[PDB]
Parts: sequence; C-alpha cells; structure tokens
Amino acid sequence: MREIVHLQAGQCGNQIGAKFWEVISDEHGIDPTGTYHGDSDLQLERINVYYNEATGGKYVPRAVLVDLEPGTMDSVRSGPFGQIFRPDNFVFGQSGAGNNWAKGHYTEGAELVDSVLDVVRKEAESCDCLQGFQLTHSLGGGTGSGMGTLLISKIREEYPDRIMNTFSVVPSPKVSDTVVEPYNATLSVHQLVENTDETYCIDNEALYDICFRTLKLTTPTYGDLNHLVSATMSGVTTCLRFPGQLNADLRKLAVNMVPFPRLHFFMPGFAPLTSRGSQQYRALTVPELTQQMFDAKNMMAACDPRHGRYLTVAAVFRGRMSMKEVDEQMLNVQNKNSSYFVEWIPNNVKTAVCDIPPRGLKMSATFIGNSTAIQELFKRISEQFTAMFRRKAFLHWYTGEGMDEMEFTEAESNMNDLVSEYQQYQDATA
Amino acid sequence: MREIVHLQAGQCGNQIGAKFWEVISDEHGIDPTGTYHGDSDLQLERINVYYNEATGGKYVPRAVLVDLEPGTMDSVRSGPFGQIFRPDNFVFGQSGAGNNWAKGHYTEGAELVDSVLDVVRKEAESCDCLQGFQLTHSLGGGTGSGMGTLLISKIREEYPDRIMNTFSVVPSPKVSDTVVEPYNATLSVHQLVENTDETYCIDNEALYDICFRTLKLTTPTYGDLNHLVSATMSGVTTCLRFPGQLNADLRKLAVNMVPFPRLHFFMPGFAPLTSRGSQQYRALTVPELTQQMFDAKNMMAACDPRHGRYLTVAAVFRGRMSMKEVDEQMLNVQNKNSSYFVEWIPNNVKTAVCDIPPRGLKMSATFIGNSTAIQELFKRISEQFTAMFRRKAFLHWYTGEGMDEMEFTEAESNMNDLVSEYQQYQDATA
Amino acid sequence: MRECISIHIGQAGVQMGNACWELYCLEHGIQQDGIIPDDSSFGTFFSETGSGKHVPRAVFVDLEQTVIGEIRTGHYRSLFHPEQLITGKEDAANNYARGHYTIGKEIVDSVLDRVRKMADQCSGLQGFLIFHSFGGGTGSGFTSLLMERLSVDYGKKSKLEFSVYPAPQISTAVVEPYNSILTTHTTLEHSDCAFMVDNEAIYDICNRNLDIERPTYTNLNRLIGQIVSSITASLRFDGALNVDLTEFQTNLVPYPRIHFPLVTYSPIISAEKAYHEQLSVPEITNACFEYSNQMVKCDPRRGKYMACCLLYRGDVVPKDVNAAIAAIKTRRSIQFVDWCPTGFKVGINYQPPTVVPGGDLAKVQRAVCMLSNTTAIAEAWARLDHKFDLMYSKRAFVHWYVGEGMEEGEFSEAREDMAALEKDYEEVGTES
Amino acid sequence: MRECISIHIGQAGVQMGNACWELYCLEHGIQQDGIIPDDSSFGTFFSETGSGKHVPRAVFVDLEQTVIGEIRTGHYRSLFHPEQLITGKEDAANNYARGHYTIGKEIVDSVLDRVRKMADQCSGLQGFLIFHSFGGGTGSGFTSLLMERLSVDYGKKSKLEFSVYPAPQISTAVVEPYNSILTTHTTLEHSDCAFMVDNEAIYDICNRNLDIERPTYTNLNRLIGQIVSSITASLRFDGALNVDLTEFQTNLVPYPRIHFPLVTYSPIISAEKAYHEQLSVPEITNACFEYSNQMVKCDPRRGKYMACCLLYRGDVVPKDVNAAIAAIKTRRSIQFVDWCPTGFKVGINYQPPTVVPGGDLAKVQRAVCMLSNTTAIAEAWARLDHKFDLMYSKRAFVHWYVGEGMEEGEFSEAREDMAALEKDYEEVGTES
Ligand SMILES: Nc1nc2c(ncn2[C@@H]2O[C@H](COP(=O)(O)OP(=O)(O)OP(=O)(O)O)[C@@H](O)[C@H]2O)c(=O)[nH]1
Ligand SMILES: Nc1nc2c(ncn2[C@@H]2O[C@H](COP(=O)(O)OP(=O)(O)OP(=O)(O)O)[C@@H](O)[C@H]2O)c(=O)[nH]1
Ligand SMILES: Nc1nc2c(ncn2[C@@H]2O[C@H](COP(=O)(O)OP(=O)(O)O)[C@@H](O)[C@H]2O)c(=O)[nH]1
Ligand SMILES: Nc1nc2c(ncn2[C@@H]2O[C@H](COP(=O)(O)OP(=O)(O)O)[C@@H](O)[C@H]2O)c(=O)[nH]1
Ligand SMILES: [Mg+2]
Ligand SMILES: [Mg+2]
Repeated sequence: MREIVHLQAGQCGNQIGAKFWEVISDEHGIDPTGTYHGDSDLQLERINVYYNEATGGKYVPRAVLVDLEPGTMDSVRSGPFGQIFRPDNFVFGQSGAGNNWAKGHYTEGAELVDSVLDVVRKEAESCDCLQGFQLTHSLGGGTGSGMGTLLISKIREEYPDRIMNTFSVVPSPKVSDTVVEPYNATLSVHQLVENTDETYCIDNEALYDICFRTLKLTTPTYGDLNHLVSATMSGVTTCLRFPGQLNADLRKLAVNMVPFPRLHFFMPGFAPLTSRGSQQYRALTVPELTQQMFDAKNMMAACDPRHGRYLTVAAVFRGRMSMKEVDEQMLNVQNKNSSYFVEWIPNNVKTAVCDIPPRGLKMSATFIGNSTAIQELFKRISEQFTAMFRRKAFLHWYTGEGMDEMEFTEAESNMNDLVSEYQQYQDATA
Repeated sequence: MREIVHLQAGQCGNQIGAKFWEVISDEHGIDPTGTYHGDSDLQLERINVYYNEATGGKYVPRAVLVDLEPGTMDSVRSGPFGQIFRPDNFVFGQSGAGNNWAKGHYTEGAELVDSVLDVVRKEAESCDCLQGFQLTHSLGGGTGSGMGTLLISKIREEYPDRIMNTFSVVPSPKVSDTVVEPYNATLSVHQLVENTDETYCIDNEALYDICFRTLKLTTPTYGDLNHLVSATMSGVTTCLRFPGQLNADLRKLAVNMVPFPRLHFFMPGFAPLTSRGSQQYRALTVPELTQQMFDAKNMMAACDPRHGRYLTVAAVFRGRMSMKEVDEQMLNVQNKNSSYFVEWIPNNVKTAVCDIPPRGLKMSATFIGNSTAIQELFKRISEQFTAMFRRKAFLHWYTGEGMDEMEFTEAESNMNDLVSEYQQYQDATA
Repeated sequence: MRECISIHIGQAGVQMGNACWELYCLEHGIQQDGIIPDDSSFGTFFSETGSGKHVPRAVFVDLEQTVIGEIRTGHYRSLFHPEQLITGKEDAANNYARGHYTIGKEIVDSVLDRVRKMADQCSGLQGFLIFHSFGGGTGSGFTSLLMERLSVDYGKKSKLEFSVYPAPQISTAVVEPYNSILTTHTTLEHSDCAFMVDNEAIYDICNRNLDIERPTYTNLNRLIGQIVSSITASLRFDGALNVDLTEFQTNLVPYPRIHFPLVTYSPIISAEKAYHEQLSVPEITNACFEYSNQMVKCDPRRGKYMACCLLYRGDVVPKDVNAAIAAIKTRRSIQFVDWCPTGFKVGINYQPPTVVPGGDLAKVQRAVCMLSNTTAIAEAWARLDHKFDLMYSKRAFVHWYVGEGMEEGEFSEAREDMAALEKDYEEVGTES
Repeated sequence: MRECISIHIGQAGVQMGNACWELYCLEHGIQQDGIIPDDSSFGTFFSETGSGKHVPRAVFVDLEQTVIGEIRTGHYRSLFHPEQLITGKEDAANNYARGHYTIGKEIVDSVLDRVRKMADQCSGLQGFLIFHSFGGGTGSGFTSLLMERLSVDYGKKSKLEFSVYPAPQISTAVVEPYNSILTTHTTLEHSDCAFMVDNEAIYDICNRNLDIERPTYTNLNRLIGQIVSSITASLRFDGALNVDLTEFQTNLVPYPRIHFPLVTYSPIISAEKAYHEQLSVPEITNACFEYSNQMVKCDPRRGKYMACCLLYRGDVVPKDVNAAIAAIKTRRSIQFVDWCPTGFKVGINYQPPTVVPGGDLAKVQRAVCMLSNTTAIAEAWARLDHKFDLMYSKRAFVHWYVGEGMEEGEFSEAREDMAALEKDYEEVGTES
C-alpha cells in the first residue's frame, strides 16, 4: 500500500542515504541486522512502505545505491548499518566520474545505467501499489548530476504517472567544494525541470548556519548535517507510515505546493532545533514551534524568503497536537506577514498532522516552502555560468566526453526562463 | 511402473552421470553402498523408477556407463560413490576417440556398440513398463558425439515408441575446448534431429555465468556446474517418483513442448540460485521464484530468449505450493512479455507441481523453454563449419576413418534447413 | 578504491621515489622486508601475493646503473620485484637527444613491457604517477618517450606528473635551458597536469621553517613525499568528500596547455617549535597563500590564481574549512581571475600524516596541501625562454644535440611553442 | 590409462631422455634403484614385475657407445632393463647417409625386436614418443629408418616426436642444412606432429627468465622434461578435461604436412624471484603469447596461429582458464587464421609440477604448456632451405654422402620437397 522505492546516487547521496535508513530503522525499531524489536504495533502496520520482508523477520529496505566508484559504497557496506541492505542493490562501477557532468551522463553513466533499472524494476514489481520514487544526490558533483539526471530521466519514461521527489544538495552561494559547479549545476537544473515532480533544494552553507547559530555544536559537519536532512525527509513521508488526523502524501503536497509544472523547487525547514543545554529553557508548545519555521534562521536553503514572496507553503506536524492551535497559528502567520505571500493565491498554507512523533521527541514539524526568492539561486548560478562560459573556461573537458557547446546554451537559455518565470509572480493582482 | 534407464557416454557424460546419481541417492536416502536409510515412505514407493533391487536391500541403479577409454570410468569406479553401480554396466574400450566424430561413429564405436545393447536390453527387460531412455553426452567431443549418436540411433530402431530425452552439452559461442567442435557438433545435430524426441541444449559458458553472477563462488567449474545440471534433470523426472497435484511426465512435456518433430531443442533453467551469504536477504515465495526463470540471467543456454520468441514453455514446480499463485504468475508473465511469445499458439506455458521438494529446499522449479532464439546457435555453428570446410581444414582425419565429404554437405544442408524452419516462426499470424 | 601506477624516471625520480615508498610502508604498517605484520587501502599502491609479501605497483627506470643499484642493495631490496628496477648501461649525459632519440629508445620498449604487464593485472586503473626532472637527459628525454608511448597504448587515462622544474637562480647544470624547454614542448600535449617543484624554494622553506641549517636531497625528498601522500590519501583512506585522481585535472586545468599548478604544503614545523603553536584550521589554511610557503619560487601576488585544490587531512572540521576558505576569497591582496568565480576544490580524509622515524617534521594532528594554478608561473617560463635565447642565439651547445640524431629546427620549434605558451597565459590573465 | 612407449635416438635423445625419466621417478616417488618405497598412474610409462622393481617402457639407441655408457654406469644403471640400452660400435659422423643407409640398417632390426617385444606386452598402446636431433647422423638418419619401420608394422598408431630443430644463428656443426632437410623430407609422411625446440631459444629464456648466467645441456634438458611431463600428465594423473595422446594430432594438424607446433611453457621463474610474483592463471597464460617465451626462436607475431593446445596443470580454476583464453582471442596483435574460428584445446590435470632436487626452477603451484601451430615457422624452413642452397649450389659436401650409398638426386628431391612445404604454408596463411 503506497510503496516508496529509494534511490541514492553520488558520494553525497549514499552518505545521506546511509543516515536516512539509520533514522527510519530507529522509528520502526528495526535492528541493524534486519530483525524487528519495536514496541508499538503501528511500526509493523506500515513497515512495508520502506522495508520488504524475508522469512525469519529479516526486513530488507529497498534502497538502490549507485555510484561510479566503489569507494563510498564500500564504506557503507563496512558500516555498522551496512549489513541490512540487499547486496544485490549496490551498483558499483570501476571508473568514477571526475566531477564532469558529461562523463557521468554520456560516456560512463550510460554504461552503468542499464544495470540500475534491472534493480529498480525488481523493487518496483515487488510492490503492490508503488506510489513514487525517491532520489538523493548532489548537483555540483558528476555522479549525482550526470547519472542522477540520467536515471531520473529514465524512470520518468517508464513511470510517468508515479511520483518522483528529489532531495538535492545545491551549490552554496559563496563557498564551493568544486570548481565546475556552475556547469554541472546548470545542466542538472535544465534536466530536472522536465522530469522531477518536486525538488527540495538544500545547501551546506545554510545548513552549517543551523549548527552553530541555533544549535551550539561546532565539531561535526557531515555526520550531523545529514541527520538534519534525514529527519526532514522522514517527516515528509510520515503520513504514509503512521496514523494521522489529517493524513498527507507525496501527491497531496505536490498539488498544493506546485502551481505550475516548472515551479517545483522548494526549500525545507525543520523544528525544533534546540541545543541540549538550552533545551530546558524553552517551551515545546505549538505556537513557538511555528514561529521559527518562517524565519530565515531555520531555512535549509541559502535563499532568504524575505526578499521574495511565498507561493505555497506546507506544514507536516507530528505527535499529539491540538489541531486548533495547529490552525490558529497559521492564520496568525499569514496576516502578520501579508507582504510575504502572493495575493493571487487566497490560501498558501497546507497542514498535516501525524499522531506518532519522531524518535526522541513529542512534537515536530517539517516546513516545505515554494518561494520566488529561490530565483536568486538560479540567477546566481547563471551569472557564474555565463562568466566561465563567456571564455570557454572548461568546455574542452565536457566536449571531449560526447557533448556539444550548443547544449550549454540551451541549459543557459532554459535556466534564464526559469528565473524569468519566478520574477513574473512578484507583482500583485491587477 | 514407468521405468527409466540412464545412458551416459563420453568424459562429460560420465562425470555428469556421476553427480546425477549422488543427487538422486540423496533424495531417496540411499547410502553409497546401496542400503536404504531414508525417513519418508514415498522414497521407496517409486525407488524402482531408477534403482533395481537385490536381496538384503542393495539397490542397483540401472545406469549404463560407456566410454572408449578406461580413464574416466576408473575414476568413477574408484570414486566414493562408485561402489553402487553394477560392475557389469561399465562398458570400457581400450583405444579412446581423439575427438574425431568418424572414429567414435564408424571404426571404433562400431566395435563397442554391440556390447552396450547387450547391457541395455537386460536393463530393458527387467522393467515392467519401460517409459523411455535417458542420455547424457557432449556434442563437441568424439565419444559423446560419435558413439552417443550411434547408440541413440540404435535404441531408436528397437524402441521407436519409447521416449528418449537427451541432456547434451553444446559448444560455447566464443570459447572452445576443442578445435574440431563445428565438424563434430554439425554431424551430431544432423543425427539427433531424426532420432531424439527432446534435447536439452546447455553450454558451459552460460552455466559459468550463473556461478559468479547470481551465485558468488569462483573456485569450482566442473564439480558444481554438473551439480546444477544434475538438479535440473532431476526436476524433470520428479513427477515419476513422488506424488504431485498435477503430475507430469516425459511424454507430457514432449507433446506440450514439441509442436513439430524437428523443433525439439530446448534450453533449461533452474531456480532458486542464491548464494549462501545473500540467501537470508531474499523471500522464497512463488512470485519471485518465477521472475528469474524468464530472464537470460538464469538460462543454462548461451542463447538469449529476448532475440527470439518462445514457442512452448514448461514449468515443473516442487514442494508445497499454492496452485493459484503457481497459475496467476504465469498469466502475468505471458501478458507482460506478449512480444516474447508467438501468437499462433494461444497458450505457451505448461505447469506441473510435485509435493516433495529437492533435498535442502522447500521450493524449486525447473524451466524448459522452446525458443526460436536457439536458431542463433545452429546458425553460428554453420558459419564456423562452412569456414573450415570451405578449405578442407581437417577433413583428412575424418575421411581416413571411413567417411565421405558428401556426408558433411548433407550435415550442413540439413543444419541449414533447421535454421530456416526456426526462422519461419518469427512472423505473426496472417 | 582503484589502483594507480607510479613511474619513476631519472636520478631525481628514482631518488624521490624511494622517499615516497618509505612513507607508504609506514602509513599501512608494512615492514621493509615486504611482509605485513601478523587493509583494503593498500591495494591501490600494493599488489597482493600468495604469501604475506606485498609488491609495490611501481616501475623504476634509469639509464645509469649507479642510482638504482643503491636501491637494489639497500634495506628495501626485498620490497621491489627485481624486474621492476630497470637499469641501462650508460647515462644520458644531461642530453635531451640521447635520452629521447638514441639511447632512450633502446630501453623504452622494456619499460612498456613491465607497464603493460603491471597495468593489465588490475581490473581498473586510475592512471599513472610520473616523477622526473627537467634538468636531466633521462628525466627529460626518456620521459618524453614514455609520455608519448603512454598516450597511445593507454590514451584517455590519467597521467599525473611531479617534476623538478629548474630553479630561478641556483642551477646544478649548464644545459638546463635547452633540455628543460625541449621536454615542455613535447609533454604539453601528452600530460594532464604537472606538479612543479623547485629545489631553491624547498631549500628556502627548510631553512626558514623546518629550522635546520644543513639540508640534503635525502631530507627534501621526504618533504616531497608528504605532498604525494596527501594527494593520494583519498585513494586509500576513508574520509568525507574524498577526491579521486581524475578530479584534479578537471578542477585545475581550465585549458589544455595551462596545466602547471605549483605545489604548496602546510604545516612545516619542527618538533620543538610546534609545541609553541596551536595549528588551527585557518592557521594552516592561510599559511598556503603567502609567497614564503611555496615549492616553486614564484610570487603568487605577482599573478592571479585561476584554480585551487585543497586536500585537507587529519581530524578536520569541514565547517572551519568552509569558513577559512571564505575569508581568503575576500582579501584584496588575494586575487582570482575574473572568469572563475568558483575557484576552489576541497578534499578531506580521516588519516593524520605519519612521521618517518628520525624525521625532521613534527607529528601534526592536521595538515593541508594546495595545488593552486597561477598565471604568475608565466614569469618562470619567460625567464627560462630568456636563458634559452641567450645561448641558442650564438649556437653555443647545439653540436652535442645535433650529433645525437636531433634536427636543428627542433630548437626553433621548441622556443616558438613556449612563446605561444606565454601569450596563452597572458590572455587568460585578463578579462574579455 | 593406457601405455605409451618412448624411443630415444642419438646423443640428444639419450641425454634428453635421462632428464625425462628423472622427473617420472620423482612424480611417482620411484627410487632410482627401481624399487618403489614400501599407483595405477605409473603403469603407462612403467612396466610391473614380480618384485617391487618397475621397469621403464622406453628404448635407447645410439650408434656411438660413449653416450649410453654413461647411463649404463650412472646412478640409474639398475633402473633400465640391460637389453633396452642399445649401442653400436661407431658413430654416424654427423652423416645422414651413414645413419640411414649403411650403419643405421645394421642395428635397426635389433631396435625393432625390442620395440615389438615391448609393444606386444601391453594390452593397449597409445603410440610412440620419439626424441632425436635434426643435426646429427644417428638422430637424423637412424630416426628416419625407425619412422619408416614404425609406420608399417605399427601403422595407424600415434607417433609423437620432440626434435631439436636447428637454431637460427648458433650451430654446433657444419652440415646441419644437408642433414636437417633430408630427414624432414622422409619424416613428413611418417609422423603425426613434431614438437620443435631450439637450443638458442632455450638458452635465451634460461638467461632471460631463469636468471642463471652459465647454463648447460644438463640444465636445458631438465626444462625440456617439464614440457614432456605436462604433455603426458593427462595419461597418468586424474583431472577434469583430460587430454589423450591421440587428441594432439587432430587439434594441431589441419593438414598432413603442417604438423610443426612449436613448444612453449610457463612459468619459468627462479626460486628467489618467484617470491615477488603472484602467478595468477591469466599471468601464466598471457606469458605464452609473446615472442620472448618460446622454445623455438621464431616470432609468432610475424605469422599467424592456426591451432593451439593448452595443457594446464596444478590447482587450476577452469573458469579463469575460459576467461583468460577469451581475452587472448580479442587482441589485434594476436592473429589467428581466417578459416579456424575455433582455435584452442584446453586440458587440465590435478597434479602440480614437481621440482627435481637441486633444480633451478621454483615449486610452482600451477603451470601451463602450449603447443601452438603457427605459420611463422615457415620462416625457419625458408632460412634452412637458403643455407642448404648455398652449399649444394657449389656441391661442397656431397662426396661424403655419395660414398655412403646415397644417390645424388636425393639432395635435389629433398630441397624440392621442402620448396613445396613453403608454398603449402603460404597458402594456409591466406584466405580463399
Ligand atoms: N628534489 C630532488 N631533486 C633532485 C634529486 N636528485 C637530482 N635532482 C635534480 O635533478 C636535476 C638534474 O637532473 P638529474 O635527475 O640529476 O639527471 P638525470 O634525470 O638522472 O638524467 P642524466 O643527466 O642522464 O643522469 C638537478 O638539477 C637536481 O635538482 C633528489 O634527490 N631530490
Ligand atoms: N637440448 C639438447 N640438445 C642436445 C643435447 N646434446 C646434443 N644436442 C644437440 O644435438 C645436435 C647435434 O646432433 P647430435 O645429437 O649431437 O648428434 P647425434 O644425434 O648423436 O648423431 P652423431 O653425429 O652420429 O653422433 C647439436 O646441435 C645439439 O644442439 C642435449 O643434451 N640437450
Ligand atoms: N550533506 C552532505 N553533502 C555532501 C556530503 N558529501 C559530499 N557532499 C556534497 O556533494 C558535493 C560533491 O559531490 P560528489 O558526490 O562528491 O560528486 P560525485 O559523487 O562524483 O557525483 C559537494 O558539493 C558536497 O557539498 C555529505 O556527506 N553530506
Ligand atoms: N558440464 C561438464 N562438461 C564437461 C565435463 N568434462 C568435459 N566436458 C565437456 O565435454 C567436452 C569434451 O568432450 P569429451 O567427453 O572430452 O570428448 P569424448 O569423451 O572423447 O567424446 C568439452 O567441450 C567440455 O566442455 C564436465 O565434467 N562437466
Ligand atoms: Mg643520471
Ligand atoms: Mg653421436
């Protein structure tokens, strides 16, 4: 019933994937070996949403892990939690992508992509109602962009009707861990706009801000940022796993949060995010929880919503919560910040409540926002893309892997139109 | 009641034969000495299908082991399981065949063949209802082709009505353990098409693929490939040995799987084939079992069924299995792959269920498929045959052993017609 | 991770290579006898065997028997497969023509035979590491042969090279301008990126930072081992944001000819001196953007950066890496090119650097290496072309090369090719 | 398995044979005294007796008493039946006519008497193994007699021969062209296939691979024992896909005249050197398809393969054999003939090679031997015909042969027959 199949590509995807299943397995009380030891029956009632089953209680999570070099996956396999995945799911190559989109999309991803579909289809025909696919990758890299966009395009052809949501890392506004991020990112966006139903744009820089600003923990970067991301994506799919007063769904959010086909890039947020030492100095009531969702302090995207206007907003609360407070506060938010919401949409907030909270908490909520302020991000990428491309900065690496500079112009022209479309919805009615 | 007499010729045949009786003796709980120690009574109820009996409980398997040199048979006799065969059955020569078909068919097999029939007839008149003969050999070699085809021709003359199925190793598409495989194979096919009721074409290369691809065991080649083959052929004859809801038979499969007399070369498949370490990460339900039968990953022939179309298909399930699932999945297979089945045959799947599973399992199934994709194999052999024969590559060895080049032309012309016939059944109705 | 082959050429390559493989044995705890004490990382640089003795996946070539003979009889004699250590009969005599035309080709095929037999025994192969010197006959003439041969048989595979670029002022030979320029002409089209290093700069750092007055090549080569170890650490040890071998060329080579990223390393501090230092992430990071810490004696402030790869190592908080890198992007003195807004490439591995026994440098908990590509290096090429023009103007040494089967026009083409390289650098230094 | 007889002719055959039977005793653990220590395999090469002393099923013939006398007084004196060691009174003097017409026929009947008495005492008989040398009187003239005699009395039975084909450049005699060509004329129609070997090639391998600077025939003959042992291992020891004696001729002889498959073996590695090697199945397999590892100094790349038999030995995974062989079929440099798509014959036996005490070669867990038949061998025949034509053109040595009851026209026929052999090879090298 409403089965989801998980895809993770690239080094970032697998690591996020890896911490994505350590959280879910904790919610359902699933031992790393795959043996159930939970306490509440609701965990088993929908355990089939993510986990298959093998006699003896062994629950097999249907994730498909793909990367062009064995490096990262070998770490996951040797991880403490690597004993759970079906060995047949790991799809590993032997020549990783050197951050060039063409290699992971034309010459190297093409050779490995056919193998992955052979593993998706088995996990696709083993589900009685397959709701939609899930994908986690990075635009900047080569494998998360090249093959990720190649794979998302393929699964769109066979499963046009099914949902396909993407949690994707976006290049940071000012810092960069790769030099060719504009080329790779620009090509990736031109390829997602046509295939992906909903995308959750996130960036490390903004997510770094949460670590030291609202939390007080400087030591970790990748062991914990992924855990915030994992909690966020888990919140989105909670309604399909536990009972709720107002149950939501990947299709419900898409309809509510996607006015037009080409405007589907959101920016998530999560709460509560309190430090262990300051937690006892804070109330856990609904009102305060809702206040921090709409502040740029707790936005996992680099774009500040203040500069733009919200088009659609979705909240997915959790735990035993009073639905009156869940609704009075949203009416309060809309009126207080009337300039932050577009007039041509009378209502911009979607609510959903789940009875069971996340592990270690009694209250939580995942924010999903469609704001025109995200156009700044693409606008910025285009500024960087045009500057490098204006002199053919690195095109020789990309042309030499079965590609043409005409595609770059198409990717720049299509990107320019996405920015323009978001800009049209800044004006008010009439 | 429905007795089967086993024939094994050549080095490949005896080794396959040798591991063919180690499996059956395990199913019926027969000690290597020939003493019964089984637990279930059904083992004895049909133990007379393969094993004769001698006072004191000694069960004598009526196999006839023939080879032109004592080498291989001496190994079987000295084997741990060699104490079971009746010493009178071993028919050994003193000058083995040097892989030349003529010697094992005209000059050397002729001298030894009369001795073998003297041993078949005794095992033939000791059976109250003899169903049919069984033969295991190799086309590439000289003894498995020369004398094997000579013997199969003889037993056709005396027992035209009785069934005669052949499990035969076919030359691999690209690798070859002998230089004269086209000459030997081409002559063998021209001689089987007229005598053998059903043939199970298998090749090491495809069977190698199972070892490392679906299983994960690189060390063995011949000690285990023969065991996969032995399990396959055991599945085919299970209905004659154990009770079943829908009992099958060598004649039932022939009728279902042989539309025309000259189209009787199938390609088997077996399931489940899981590695010991990944077995616990897999369900043993009927649906998954049936999925891998129709994929070229689990086909013991080098020919991929995708390039061609199935004419007739037979499944022989085993164990306590729900016949509804056994039947719903086949309807599912036919509709999903409607392009893989010919229209002029409304139904292409034959099912048979046996209550008792194979040793060490609770579920199993042997696939038998008649596909026009097998014409590629003969087409390939003809390409190789015509190239060598175009310049008389090795004819002098074959002509000098009582043979004529006119026979080669007949073998090439008859082979060409077999390829043409399979090609006619690629078109659709009207 | 997948394997990478090391090719050591000339006296510089062989002598430098021995320093490197001392580090690898220490990182993986491999005994000098070749037998590991009584895991998956060493497979990239070491080949397994039925016994416990692993074999390095490297090849040593030198036209002079003297240099390799020291290895063949040293404490690492049992570490190398005897056929890997390839030796000629006579030296190239600091002659590009000899090592490239007459004597280089007599032994070139033998080296390929061992490269193929070693390259074929790996399911995958990232590429080749090549160590040589511009200022030698073997290290410049024989190298060009391998670069050409390795470009055909194994085209479209990475070929990274560490090279001893001629020093600005100091010089241990007289024909460096002729030899150095000639190889650059041939190696420009048959290489991915060259990690230049100057002995003058390394000597300056050693006396300036390591605080030892009397260094030697045995000491410098150990420092050069660190940059190699940090560069290849991502292929052996686990760590967040691993950087593969083929990623360097994409990030640090905007154009096919502009592939000369000078090396930098930090921290280089003596054991006693380190006790008075904190070694924070920004401290080591900011230590690589000053002209007093470079392996090539060129001033970055004279030119402009156009690509930089940072390979952090040890217990590193990437958040600090992000903050430290951001600060460097907002300093007027630090100047990147106009058309490369995205000019960094970070890399982290959870494996602190190891200290060679009796080594000079301290046991740092954390370290960083930079592979910045700067247009200030065009100054070095111009100087080298200036020295070359002074000699060939009077035709002062060509008779040695002409007599070794080398056409006269090669010098003319060599300078003209380098002349275009100067203009190519100049255009990249401006904005259209 | 059934018996096979060994016939050793000439100084080369007798000296080579002693090396072989040292290996057989070691493989089966037979004491040099002939008495086995205090099973079914040795019956093929050893005859049983009421006592524990087994007798080798071989015959030694030499027109010169000197060579065999060493055996008759050596540590193997009690191993051989005294009548097997047949000796003449005077040497053939490197004269084909003497060993074939005048003195060869004086002792030929005596050898047949022992062959018949030894051939009749076996229920079955695979064939004969014959060791001789083209460059001798006994090994070339007397051999031709036995080939003719053994063709009538025992026709239609296998006659395999290992022969010391004349080396390309080195030569231990002056009349090799005359003698070598004459026997080829007579042995072409009375043999199945000849396993040629050249001392020049074996010497080159010994210094190149075995890494011993000063070899001797006592050393080379031990290497030649390995190819014989591996070839005949299938007749003694159990193993998957055993290859019988008569199978070689069918696979490696497309046409009656083209039956000269040059021998190859692998691995030939010294004990100390082997510790630095892995010895994988592909490694040894790919070592046999290079012109640096051949027992006949001919370059396969010059010509084309047309048949190959691979006799693997030891603990071998046939899956790896299938994979390794497949790779060799898809290399442009490796070139098979157009009309033989199926050009391999595999063979495996579960018996690793044994090391002779004090031997040079190591104790390999696994080994392979190839019997490829290549048209590149036509180059050797053409060279031999060229040397023959130089001498007989001036009629420089015929007087020795004519005076020994040899007609003049025999030289004319001998060259014409070899001339047709060249054309026969040429046609097979192309496609119709
Ligand atoms: N860093 C470092 N540089 C070295 C070392 N040995 C030699 N060099 C440099 O090599 C340069 C000259 O090239 P060489 O390597 O000496 O000559 P070659 O490559 O052996 O070629 P030949 O002249 O034929 O011997 C000198 O200017 C040195 O700076 C070393 O051990 N470490
Ligand atoms: N491999 C090998 N070759 C040998 C050995 N002894 C002799 N030969 C070869 O034999 C060739 C000449 O033929 P011989 O065997 O010496 O002469 P022969 O067969 O005894 O005939 P006669 O001249 O009558 O003595 C030489 O060129 C050697 O290469 C040996 O012990 N091992
Ligand atoms: N959140 C998160 N992001 C990561 C992680 N590892 C890498 N990334 C991001 O992924 C990008 C690098 O992509 P990568 O996976 O290495 O490229 P590819 O695998 O070759 O396609 C960088 O911009 C990082 O910011 C991680 O563990 N967590
Ligand atoms: N499956 C299997 N095939 C074998 C075995 N031994 C030999 N073969 C095949 O049989 C062929 C050789 O035939 P062989 O029996 O030696 O020829 P013959 O006995 O002289 O007629 C080869 O192509 C092998 O692939 C075995 O143990 N198992
Ligand atoms: Mg030197
Ligand atoms: Mg002599």
